[PDB]
Amino acid sequence: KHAVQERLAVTVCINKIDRLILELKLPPTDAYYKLRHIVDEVNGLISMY
Amino acid sequence: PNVVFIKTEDPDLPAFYFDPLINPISHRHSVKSQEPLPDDDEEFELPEFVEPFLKD
Amino acid sequence: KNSLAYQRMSWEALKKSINGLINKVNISNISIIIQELLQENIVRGRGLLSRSVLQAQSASPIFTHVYAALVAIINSKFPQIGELILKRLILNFRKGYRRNDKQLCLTASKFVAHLINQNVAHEVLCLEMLTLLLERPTDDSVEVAIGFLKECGLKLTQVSPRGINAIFERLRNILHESEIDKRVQYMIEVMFAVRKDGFKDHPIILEGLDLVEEDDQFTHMLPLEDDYNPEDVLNVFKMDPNFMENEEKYKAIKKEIL
Repeated sequence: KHAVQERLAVTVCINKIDRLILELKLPPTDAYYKLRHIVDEVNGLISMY
Repeated sequence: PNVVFIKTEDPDLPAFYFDPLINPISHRHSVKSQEPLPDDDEEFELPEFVEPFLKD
Repeated sequence: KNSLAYQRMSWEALKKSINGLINKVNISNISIIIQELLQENIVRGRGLLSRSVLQAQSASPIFTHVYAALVAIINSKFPQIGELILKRLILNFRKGYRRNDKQLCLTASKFVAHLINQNVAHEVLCLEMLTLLLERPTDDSVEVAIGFLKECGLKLTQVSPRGINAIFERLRNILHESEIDKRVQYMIEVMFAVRKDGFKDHPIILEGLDLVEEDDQFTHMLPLEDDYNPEDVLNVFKMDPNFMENEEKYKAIKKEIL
């Protein structure tokens, strides 16, 4: 929200990806599901602002 | 950051194995999205030397 | 003559009374109504018994479980009876779906979900029903699978959680990479709601809909696209030269069966 209201460039780095593999134990398809989800949520929210 | 490492019951079911313990993802949204999607039928093709980097 | 008029009076008064007991059967009258449906020879009119059961489970979204308890009572004992009813409800479900009848499909699918939770219906046909429901999910078939799963998400997940995880993957991808609207979006949300709720709003069978013991039951597997039949013309009666022989036989079966 703050970055939109001040019109900057918009970069996103999803980090800490072992937390899906060793910590979460998520098979790859549903792993992709969660990744797509984070992406679609943040994108819809930027669409909000 | 709370760690969530889920104990298994048996050795049997695979290492990666979605267990009921995790909450079912079911991510919902609007009409989800579309992309700058580079349709095929223009062309693209994989010189069959590479592989998904390890499948063996 | 006399025997003819007797078979006709049998068919008439018998079928009328059996349909009365069909619409009368309660939960505080489950074993009572089933033993009255036995005090009358329900197998002599096995076709119209399947027909009364089907009529109840179709026209009553709220007495499908009661018609089902009757079906389980009579099906652990005479499996062919609930079997004709099962082939019938499969005919009615494929009727509603393949003719685009939402209400018919929903009636028959509620009947089949009651059967699957009572353990008179096998899990491969439930899987095929979920799969042919979710193949090209639009509002209607998405709600059809989800409505089936509203009651039968428990039994499939408890006998084969494989089907539950498969349903979750298929529903999530068909509704999360495809062009569906708030209907199927919130429908997937409801599906996940039951899932995460642990089937606590709708367990297998409320008190009195499953009392038959572990292996004393009958889950016969007649699937969806298998060319089954209704065999429902037995809803119209038929003349009987072996009326006395088969009468002593079936009255002896009901006496030996209680």
